[PDB]
Amino acid sequence: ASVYAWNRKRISNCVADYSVLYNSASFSTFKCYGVSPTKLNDLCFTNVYA
Amino acid sequence: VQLVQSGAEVKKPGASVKVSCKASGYTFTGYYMHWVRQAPGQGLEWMGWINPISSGTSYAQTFQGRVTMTSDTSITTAYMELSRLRSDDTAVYYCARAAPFYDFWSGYSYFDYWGQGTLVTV
Amino acid sequence: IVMMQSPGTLSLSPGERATLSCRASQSVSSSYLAWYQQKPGQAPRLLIYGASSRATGIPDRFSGSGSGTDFTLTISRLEPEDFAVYYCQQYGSSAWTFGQGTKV
Amino acid sequence: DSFVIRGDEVRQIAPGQTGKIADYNYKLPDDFTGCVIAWNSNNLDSKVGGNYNYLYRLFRKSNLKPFERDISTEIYQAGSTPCNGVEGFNCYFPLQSYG
Repeated sequence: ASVYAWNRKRISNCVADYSVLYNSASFSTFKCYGVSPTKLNDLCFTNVYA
Repeated sequence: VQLVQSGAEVKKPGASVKVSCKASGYTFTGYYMHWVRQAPGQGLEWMGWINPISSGTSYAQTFQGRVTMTSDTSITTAYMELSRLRSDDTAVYYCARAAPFYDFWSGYSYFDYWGQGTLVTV
Repeated sequence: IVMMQSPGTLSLSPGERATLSCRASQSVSSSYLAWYQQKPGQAPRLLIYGASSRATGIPDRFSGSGSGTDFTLTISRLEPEDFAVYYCQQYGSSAWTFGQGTKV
Repeated sequence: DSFVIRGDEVRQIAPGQTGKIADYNYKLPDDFTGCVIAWNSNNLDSKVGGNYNYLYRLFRKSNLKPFERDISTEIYQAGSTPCNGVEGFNCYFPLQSYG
């Protein structure tokens, strides 16, 4: 999507493996706020929005 | 991105051939170098690959034990040496570029750049 | 795996549309299916990867689609330069497999 | 401590940073006391065709401790299947060149 009309994907009822994304060599930026990028797989959320 | 291979070769059965491929226009060690064979009147056959950063290789069971792949990053050149050549190894040999297995968007599943085919006659 | 293309030979006029099919003996991830074009005397070049994505430098006259065991390549309008051999390619089991190819 | 990195990564050589260099190559402590000095060396460390003598760690099981120096070349397991020293699908060579 264009940034003025960004696309929101709602994610729920699933297993979220964030190490696949974090340990990827294909991303130039991966900045986490309010949470450690290496503790994500130990956490549970009520929803994730992408 | 350019891939430039050596010229055509003529070998007798039992001989070995080494086909080179000089790469440019990209980070040499950032990609796998694959070799693909095409016998006259036939389709494309994957032989194997080398990963220049470590010179790790993998070969198709068809060529495994006969083909050795090497590389030299200082001249960004890959090599494929096929030993114990048989008459049915007459083919055009291509070098081709593909992403490494760690590519998120599966750029390793296909070959995006190809060099000019090098004919080897046996 | 076996990748089987059809028809072996495709014949139609320039300016018309052509459809090329590739069938797999087993399901293939769309992300692992690619199409290549080989002109006589030339090395193969990538046209489509990931079943449907065009490679850089490829005209929008080329498109791909499909899933599972049935994939196609479509040329909306054929130009003189499109009358070449096309291949489908699959990745899996740490190996790369090509179809037999079809001639347009 | 002397080393070569690419321009964009210079920002990672600091306290409280993350990234491939900060996490897998050269880590500075949050209470670091010292000075980080860098300069462009394009006229020394670059060559035509690419200089592949400068490597960095791209994959690691975990982040480095401050001033930890990991120089192993063991194959990185990205998946759930043991690599047994052989790179391939979900088995990566941990280093990469800047070129």
